[PDB]
Amino acid sequence: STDNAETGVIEAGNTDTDFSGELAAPGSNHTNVKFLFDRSRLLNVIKVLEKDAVFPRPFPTQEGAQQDDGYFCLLTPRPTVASRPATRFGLYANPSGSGVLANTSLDFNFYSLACFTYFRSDLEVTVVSLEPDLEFAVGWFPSGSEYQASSFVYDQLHVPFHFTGRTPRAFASKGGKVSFVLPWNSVSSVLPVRWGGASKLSSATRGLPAHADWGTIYAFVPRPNEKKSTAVKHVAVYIRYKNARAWCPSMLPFRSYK
Amino acid sequence: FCGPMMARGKFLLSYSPPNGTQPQTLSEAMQCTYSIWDIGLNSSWTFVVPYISPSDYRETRAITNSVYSADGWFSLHKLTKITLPPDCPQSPCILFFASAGEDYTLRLPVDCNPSYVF
Amino acid sequence: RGNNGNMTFNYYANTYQNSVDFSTSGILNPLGYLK
Amino acid sequence: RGNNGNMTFNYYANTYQNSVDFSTSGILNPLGYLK
Amino acid sequence: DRVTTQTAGNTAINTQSSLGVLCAYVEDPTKSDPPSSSTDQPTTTFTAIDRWYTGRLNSWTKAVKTFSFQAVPLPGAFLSRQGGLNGGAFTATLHRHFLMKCGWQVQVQCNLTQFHQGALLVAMVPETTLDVKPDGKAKSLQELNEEQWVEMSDDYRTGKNMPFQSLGTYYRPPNWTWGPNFINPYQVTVFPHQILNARTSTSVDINVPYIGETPTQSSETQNSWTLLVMVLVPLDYKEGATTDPEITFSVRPTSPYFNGLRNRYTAG
Amino acid sequence: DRVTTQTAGNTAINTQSSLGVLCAYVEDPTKSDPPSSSTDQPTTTFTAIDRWYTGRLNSWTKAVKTFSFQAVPLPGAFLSRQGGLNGGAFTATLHRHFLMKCGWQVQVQCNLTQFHQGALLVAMVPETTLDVKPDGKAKSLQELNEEQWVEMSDDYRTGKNMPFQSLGTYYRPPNWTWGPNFINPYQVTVFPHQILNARTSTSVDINVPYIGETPTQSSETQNSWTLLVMVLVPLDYKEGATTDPEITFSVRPTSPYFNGLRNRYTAG
Amino acid sequence: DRVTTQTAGNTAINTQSSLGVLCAYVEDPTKSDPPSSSTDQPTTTFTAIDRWYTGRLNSWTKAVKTFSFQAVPLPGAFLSRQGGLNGGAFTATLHRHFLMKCGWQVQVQCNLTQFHQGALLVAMVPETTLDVKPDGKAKSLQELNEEQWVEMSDDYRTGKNMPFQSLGTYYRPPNWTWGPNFINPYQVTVFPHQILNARTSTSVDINVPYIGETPTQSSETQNSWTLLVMVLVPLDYKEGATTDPEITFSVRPTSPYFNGLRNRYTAG
Repeated sequence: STDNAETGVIEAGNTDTDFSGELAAPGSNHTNVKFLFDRSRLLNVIKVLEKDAVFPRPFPTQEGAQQDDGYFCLLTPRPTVASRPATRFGLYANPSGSGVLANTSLDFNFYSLACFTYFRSDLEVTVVSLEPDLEFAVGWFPSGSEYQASSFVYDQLHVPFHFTGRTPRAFASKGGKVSFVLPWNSVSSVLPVRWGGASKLSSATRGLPAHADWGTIYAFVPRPNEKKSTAVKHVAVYIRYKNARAWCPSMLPFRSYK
Repeated sequence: FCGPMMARGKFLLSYSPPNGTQPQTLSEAMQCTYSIWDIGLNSSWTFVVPYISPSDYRETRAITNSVYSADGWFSLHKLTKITLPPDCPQSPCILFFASAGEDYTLRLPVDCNPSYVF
Repeated sequence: RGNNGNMTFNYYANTYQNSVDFSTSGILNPLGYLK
Repeated sequence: RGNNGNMTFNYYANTYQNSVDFSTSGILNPLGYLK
Repeated sequence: DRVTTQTAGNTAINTQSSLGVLCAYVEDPTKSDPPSSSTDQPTTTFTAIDRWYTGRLNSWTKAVKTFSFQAVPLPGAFLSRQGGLNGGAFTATLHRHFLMKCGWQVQVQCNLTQFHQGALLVAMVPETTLDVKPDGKAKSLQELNEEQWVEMSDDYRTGKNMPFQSLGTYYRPPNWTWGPNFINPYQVTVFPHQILNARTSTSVDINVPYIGETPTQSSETQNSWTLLVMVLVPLDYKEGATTDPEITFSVRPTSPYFNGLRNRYTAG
Repeated sequence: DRVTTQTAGNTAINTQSSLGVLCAYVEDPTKSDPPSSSTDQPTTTFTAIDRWYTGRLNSWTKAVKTFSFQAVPLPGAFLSRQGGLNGGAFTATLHRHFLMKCGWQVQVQCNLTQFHQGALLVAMVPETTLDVKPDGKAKSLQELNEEQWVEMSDDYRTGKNMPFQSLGTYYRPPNWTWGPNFINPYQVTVFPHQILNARTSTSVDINVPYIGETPTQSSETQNSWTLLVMVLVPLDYKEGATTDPEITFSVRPTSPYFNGLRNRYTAG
Repeated sequence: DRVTTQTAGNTAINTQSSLGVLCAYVEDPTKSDPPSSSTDQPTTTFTAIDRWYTGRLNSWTKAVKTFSFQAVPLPGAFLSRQGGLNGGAFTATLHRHFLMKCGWQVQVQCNLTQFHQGALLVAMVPETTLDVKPDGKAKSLQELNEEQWVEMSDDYRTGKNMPFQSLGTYYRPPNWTWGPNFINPYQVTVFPHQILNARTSTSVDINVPYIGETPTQSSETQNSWTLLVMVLVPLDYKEGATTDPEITFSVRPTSPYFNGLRNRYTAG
């Protein structure tokens, strides 16, 4: 039917608008935002700590630095690099060379349907072992907080301070899993799926949000430093969005024709 | 229509449900669901593709070609050639948009295709 | 609601199971209006 | 009913435990009638 | 009808081919309350800043390709005077406050003729970094003038070229393949917009409310809204017709709230 | 007003320069009753035949002279597929019934420009043999394509060339001087019609009811209505303007009644 | 009583030995609503298709063995003209629609004598592929004529010979031992049916409603109902009695709904 798309508004019609027919009855409400994002998906795979760690230093990190890489998981669907917020998402097509291969993550599913600018929800976290008969624990600190390093000595054994604290620590049974829900805890009101600002007035990276996350989790072995092993253990981190809400329509990623 | 305002012309938009062979001729298109669009003051024309299916739901992805995942074709024919006055650009362009009709519904969330990141 | 089929019971209080905004004290609407 | 002896409780809502048709809005009968 | 005159302060903009004003999200994007994140009495609208500010954009030529664009950051353009956009008292107030919250009313002007053809998509896009170069620096007035229009490319469609922090020599430099600030040119009509089609009008109007990840934002760094002008159908005309039609725009800040008064901003 | 969209079945035709629909003889040429001459229950309208069928006519050029014309027999054109006029289920039903009664809604499309000049008379003419050659045979699709437009001549103005029975050798062949099926070009506006003037519209609409010497008629031979397109003012334009504007038409059978169902018609 | 005359359109079939009409599943298999899976106004019954179409089947002889059969696919038989079953306007409409939903009323005619003996089971069978050869191709009119009657065999009783997709050289060809489209000859009376016993009647009538895995189905490929004629007791008679009694059938589509009008179906 006659219209003018230049207006910026085009009404959705049906078979009977210009032709002869009727409306098809509604088949489902699966496009409902709350229902759609309310399901677990893989966020990242991290190594399990077997001693107190040294949190990765800020960028740019110079050669010779002593730190633990691939252990901390930033809870966010946004791109991350080496446990920190990121803008560009990267991977390694040529894993051959010199230098540490930074861990990167991205909620692929989230962005394939994130046709909006802002998002908010509580976060259900599930940690699954990728190792046989593993006994591990999970640690977590809020957005804006940090990992408490070092350790204390009990009976000449070094026990990392990450065994204690005021934040959630979940000890799984041998071969078991860990699961719990966290509240939106960032100081921001909503999470910017895409962002155009800057978190600092000087030497800031445009588009890089400072606290677009639900905090950080890590996994460790309920054993003292001394009883350390040599074989690196891995654990998978799953997240689920509870009571999700979204604002300001936006685009979905470009699909190549090649 | 994004040609000049002095332009005139008519188009025939048609939708054909599945057939053994895809229609090509104006005579064939004209026998399916169609509407004739006249170029003039108003620049646009919306065309609703009726939902004509054997099943109450249809496949979103044509993994295998069937009457449940492929529902025919939409085609645009120029009915009467575009007429322009002297000193007017030739070959006017027609912008195409697609959207869900008011009774459009989606069912069963599936895994995403992560390739947009490669 | 969301992807939740539990009609019956809620063991933990709303303020613990979920976060709620602090106070400062079907029908799908359009996201654009032509005026 | 079916092969179900649970008279008591249903934890999950009917629309989650089962699928239901969307709307378009003892005595065994014969399958054939002679007219 | 198609003839309208919008007044604001000692300002008035007329058009004789209005398509109406596209209001984003709510019927009156002008209704807004003070930010809940600041306890100081804010500075609100006063007549010297309740008006339209007008600036220029680069001309449209036959050579500009489909999906090529120009972007105007808000309030960024006021701060850099892009297109000669001097915000008078608005900028003076902006420079003296840590925080600023406001909406925008914008009109893009570009007259063609009944003998020209082509179409521009004019949209207000939330949270973009289209005004920044991949190296992280904001495009200078000179750089904007040298390029005229930014060509759509794999980098932009991918977000592969958005600003980022270099990792340092400690890390193997990764292959950047995507970014959340990408632009899918085919979906730019999802945003509040109007299309400036040579055959239907010489202007477009959009009215948007304040948005942000927080109740209010840093004056000097926010960029919640960006005026985007993108070619959908290449410009064309016969010899003799006026060439390179110009493009201008008018912007009016609406329901502004300024918080955190201090001495003029000075770069560190 | 001038912008209309006429729906019928899975069909819809739009125009942005309507002059209104010229209804012949009665306010609603669509009202009609079953034929009193057949006792069998008729087949009436069903959705697959309640629609517009569209076909082509030969293009209009500067060379076509005043009063030259093109004719479309109804339902004849459906039977021969003149202009690519395939009547789908309508023709299939027509071929299987001895009798058929119906009216017609027609629209002729031909867009020009504000810089072209010329006028076509579009009329629905009752009881003509304009689709037949003087030798009695119907013009084939090839013959229509070779001539393009039929020139007005003394023969047509006189009816001198209409089909007839040769008398035989027993009689002296007479001088044929006139025929009742003549065409007085100056009076073609007496019929239901509209004029397609380059300066006023790109289409015309006519709506006529069933007519005939009897309540219903033979499907295969009737020709109570003929769509006539005749030049009143020669086409003209300056070098550079689009040449040879095309002409198309849409036809919709209204309130049809079919009687005498049988196997498909087969020529004897 | 036993004498009945069933009228439909310009059609009427009489019998003087009716056993009554066997209605499947519901008291009135004729009641039916439009398909919920199509938003376009359907084409429904019109008088030219509300009638009985009659065709032939191969004659019954003393040589036809127990459980040998003949099958008539519906609407397939209309499409291939099996037995001379030309569906007039029904087929013409069928060929022009993507979808079609309908029920069927059928009568099988076969008169014998009070001196003949033998019995035929006449049933309407849902969802079969009895009209297809094991290689996947539909039996041609010539193939049906060469075999006359299909003999019951291990293949049919097993479904071992139904159409299938060959796996390809990548796979070891398996031993096909069974198929869901098998036929257990002893249980064919489970379907809507009547028995044509030489001693009791010269005809049988069955009336079935629409069925299918979906609200409506593809015109060109559906085969929800198949008319099955199978020998239960071999034909026999003494020398002098009429030999090879003929078999004919009449079919009437009921409450049809056609959706998705388009140009005539053309094989790809």
